[PDB]
Amino acid sequence: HGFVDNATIGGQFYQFYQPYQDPYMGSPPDRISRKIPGNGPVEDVTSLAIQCNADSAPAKLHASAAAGSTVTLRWTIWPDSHVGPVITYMARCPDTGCQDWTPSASDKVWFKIKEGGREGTSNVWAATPLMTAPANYEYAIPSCLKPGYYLVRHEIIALHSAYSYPGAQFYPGCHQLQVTGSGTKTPSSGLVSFPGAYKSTDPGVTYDAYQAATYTIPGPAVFTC
Ligand SMILES: *[C@@H]1O[C@H](CO)[C@@H](O[C@@H]2O[C@H](CO)[C@@H](O)[C@H](O)[C@H]2NC(C)=O)[C@H](O)[C@H]1NC(C)=O
Ligand SMILES: [O-][O-]
Ligand SMILES: [Cu+2]
Repeated sequence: HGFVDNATIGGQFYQFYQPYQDPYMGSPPDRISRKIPGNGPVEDVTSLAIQCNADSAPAKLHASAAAGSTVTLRWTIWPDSHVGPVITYMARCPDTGCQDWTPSASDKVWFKIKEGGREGTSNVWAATPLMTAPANYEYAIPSCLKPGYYLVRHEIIALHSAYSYPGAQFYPGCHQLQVTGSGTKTPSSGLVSFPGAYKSTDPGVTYDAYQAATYTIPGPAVFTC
C-alpha cells in the first residue's frame, strides 16, 4: 500500500496527485500526475486500471525535462512484506499533449525504460530500498527520445500474495512529461498495451516469493538507445 508522493523532474519539485487531500477540496489542484483512488492495489491484469490505476484521468500539467536527465520519485512508506519488482514505462502522447489523452486498452504504445526484480534467489528485491526511508527511486529519461509529450507509468508489483492469481498486487501510477533536447528517436519495438502486457499466467505474475527461486520480470524488453 502506497503511491508516489512527489518527484524531482527537470530539477524541479512536484507534488503528485494526493488521493487523501485533493478530492475534498472545492477545486482540486492542477497536477502533473494522474488521479488514483488511494494507496490500494490493482489485482486485475485485464483491467484498464492496470495502466494508470483505477478510475484514473488525464492530468492538467506536464513537467519539462531534458532527454537523458534523471528523475527522482519518492514513495510513501513501503511495507516490508511487499517484496517485488519495480518497473517504469513511457509512452508518447499526441503532440497536442497528454492532458486529454489516454491510451486505449489495445494501444501498443508503452515502452519499458527501467526494471528491477529479485536479486538471485534471496529476499532482496527492487522494492526493498523503498522499505527504508527516504523511499526514493530514480530513472533516466532515455537520451535519444524525440522531444514531445510523454506519459510515464511507474509501478511496484508486490508478490507476497501471488502464489495464485488473482494475487499479485500492482501499484501503478502515471505522470506527464514534456521531454526536450536533441533526441531523434521514437520507440517502435518492444511496445505493449496496458492491459495486454501482462498475463495472469506469466511466471512473474503467478509466483511463489517464498521459495528459493529466481524471478522473471514481466513485460517487454527494456528500450535502449
Ligand atoms: C516527498 O515525499 C516523500 C515520501 O512520502 C516525503 O518523505 C517523509 O518526509 C519526512 C520529512 O522530510 C521524512 O522525515 C520522512 O522520512 C519521509 N518519508 C518517506 C517515506 O520517505 C517528503 O517529505 C516529501 N517532500 C516534500 C517536499 O513534501
Ligand atoms: O494493507 O497493507
Ligand atoms: Cu499493501
